[PDB]
Amino acid sequence: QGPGSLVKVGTLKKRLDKFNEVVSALKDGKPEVNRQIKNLEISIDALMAKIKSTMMTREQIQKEYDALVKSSEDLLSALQKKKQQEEE
Repeated sequence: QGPGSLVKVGTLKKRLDKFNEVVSALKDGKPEVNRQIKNLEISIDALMAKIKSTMMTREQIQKEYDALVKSSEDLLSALQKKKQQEEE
């Protein structure tokens, strides 16, 4: 038995940490970031526990991955406007 699809989930988790760093160097709009970044970290972690504690279909993981891509994508765009704004 092996991870298989879990690998993808872990990859995103890494992307999450990356956002934390970029956001850590911002110091602006922490509530909104830690809030979204939080539900996402939980989202990804949720799947993992679902992958080992349930026979989750790879298809379900693909879309869920998209759900993270949509929320994550918006986070970056939001961060950009944040840093460039230089004002909370």
